[PDB]
Amino acid sequence: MQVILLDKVANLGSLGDQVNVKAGYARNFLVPQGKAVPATKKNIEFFEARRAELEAKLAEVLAAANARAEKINALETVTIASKAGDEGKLFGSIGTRDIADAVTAAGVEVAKSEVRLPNGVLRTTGEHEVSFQVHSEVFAKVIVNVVAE
Amino acid sequence: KRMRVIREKVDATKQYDINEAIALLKELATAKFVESVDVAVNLGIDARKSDQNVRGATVLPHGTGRSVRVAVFTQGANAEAAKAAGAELVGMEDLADQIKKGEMNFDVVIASPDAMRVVGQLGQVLGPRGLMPNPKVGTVTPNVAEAVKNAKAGQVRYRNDKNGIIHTTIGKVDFDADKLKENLEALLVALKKAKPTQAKGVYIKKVSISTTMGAGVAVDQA
RNA sequence: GAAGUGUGGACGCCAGUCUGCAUGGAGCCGGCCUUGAAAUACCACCCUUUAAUGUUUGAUGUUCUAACCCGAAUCCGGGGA
Repeated sequence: MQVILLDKVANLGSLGDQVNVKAGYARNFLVPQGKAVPATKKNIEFFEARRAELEAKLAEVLAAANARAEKINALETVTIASKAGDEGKLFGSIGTRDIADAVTAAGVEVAKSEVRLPNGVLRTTGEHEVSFQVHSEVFAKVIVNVVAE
Repeated sequence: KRMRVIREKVDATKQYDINEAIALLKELATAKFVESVDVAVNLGIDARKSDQNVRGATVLPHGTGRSVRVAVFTQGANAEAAKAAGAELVGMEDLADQIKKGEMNFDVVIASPDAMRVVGQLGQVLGPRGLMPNPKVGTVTPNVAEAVKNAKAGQVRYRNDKNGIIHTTIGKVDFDADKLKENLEALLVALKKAKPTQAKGVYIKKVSISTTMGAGVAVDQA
């Protein structure tokens, strides 16, 4: 039963992964639950059309984002206050969720996934340069100012 | 190694023509003396069956007469008849050891039917070189005295081994492009005419050229 | 497809030739062409050995995640392949 796995494959598989699975089992589970779609000339022409349309419609949100972020370097700093006292250090740390919620309160809609933060760097009170990941190909950075509270 | 640039020579996939085969047979000498180029081919026959075997002679392009060194193997009084005959080398089955040993200095070998089975056992060495005595070749017969005398009349016998392959010296290594191709065509023509009636399918699955050691060259019999 | 000769060089370890070089005597293509201690030519087999590189498959270890498990009314949280 050649079907197109769209859900679970590698995080996502809404591209075109045709695989022969169990017959009857897929028509009772995979399909009803919305996880895969049969691989039939009209359909392949319809779904593969989404691929072209995806790259065709694509960049307005990226081009506008980059230009929007470039404008931030004109507005500057994003002050964030947190408890501190350990000789410059804080008692805690500003995680990704705190950044996304703080940076958004500034005037930009950014998720936590877009906040590239390998390790909690925000531990001291001062000026830091956080890195962001708008896309696997597009990156950026923001200047944050940790204030002593 | 001694094969590094020898491989750049021919194209294992390409099947060169005869003229090109000899022209390409060239490009492949720069060694020592002059290797007697032979012709190896895979016949589509059944080695086991006798009616399938292929043996004969072909008048290729030198080396006949008093010069030819004859080696006779007989038994009993036949030994004396061979001596008085004029055979340079004479002896019984005992001389089969010195041959098995090394001693190869001899152009042709004649023998009697009574010692053919023991000589046949040691035919693996003389077989390919076409030195093994055979009836049709008029090499084996009671009147050995007449055989050796008749010798020096002028044939490059050919036979297919157990593997089903048959080869024979077309001449030497280089040789003017014209001369070799001239002999290759002759050998092929003599082989096709030797194809057994019962043999079905493609007789010559693949023709080529061979002797001692060298790169590879496939050719078209046509 | 310049190298070979006779007296000169190298990247993993040991020798015949080969290439863009440089040159002479050793001869022109050679080297080639019958010495006990110094010896010969063109398409497949067998140990094929050893070494290096690339690809595929299997097993083990480590890390990351959409599974899965638990807490919560929910959001969500903890854990975690």
